[PDB]
Amino acid sequence: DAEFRHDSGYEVHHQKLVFFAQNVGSNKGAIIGLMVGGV
Amino acid sequence: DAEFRHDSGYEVHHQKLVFFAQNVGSNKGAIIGLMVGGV
Amino acid sequence: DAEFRHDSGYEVHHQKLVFFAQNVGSNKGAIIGLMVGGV
Amino acid sequence: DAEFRHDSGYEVHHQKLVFFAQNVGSNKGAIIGLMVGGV
Amino acid sequence: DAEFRHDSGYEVHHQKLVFFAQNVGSNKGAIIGLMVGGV
Repeated sequence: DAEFRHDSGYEVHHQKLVFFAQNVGSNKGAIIGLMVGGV
Repeated sequence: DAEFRHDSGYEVHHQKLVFFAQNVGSNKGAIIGLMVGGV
Repeated sequence: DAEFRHDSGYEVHHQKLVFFAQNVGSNKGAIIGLMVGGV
Repeated sequence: DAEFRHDSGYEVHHQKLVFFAQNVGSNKGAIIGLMVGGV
Repeated sequence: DAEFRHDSGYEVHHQKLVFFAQNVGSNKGAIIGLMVGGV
């Protein structure tokens, strides 16, 4: 399996008035935001 | 399997007034936002 | 498996008025935001 | 498995008015933000 | 497994008005922010 074999693009411009934010370049796994119950 | 074998494009412009945000370039797995019940 | 075999791009521009933020380049695992219940 | 085999890019520009922030280059494991319940 | 085999990039520019911050280059393990309950 091959992915992004050459140049790519991604960006977010002029963000404001945020409460919860999560920025990740690469994530080889799991991402969790707001959790209440126990694991 | 081959994907994005050459140049690509992606972006978000002029974001404002957000509560919950999650930005990821590449995610080889799972993504979770708002969760209440336990895993 | 091969990924991002060449140049790439990612960025966030002009962020303001944030409460909770999490920025990661590479994450080979799990990411947690707001958690209340015990693990 | 091969990832980011060549140049890459990532950045955050002009951040202000933050309460909780977490910046990581590489994270081969887990990341926790706000936790209340015991582990 | 191979990652970041060549040049890379990451930075945060002009940060201000922060309460809790955590900056890490590489983290081969776990990261904790605000914790209340005992481990």
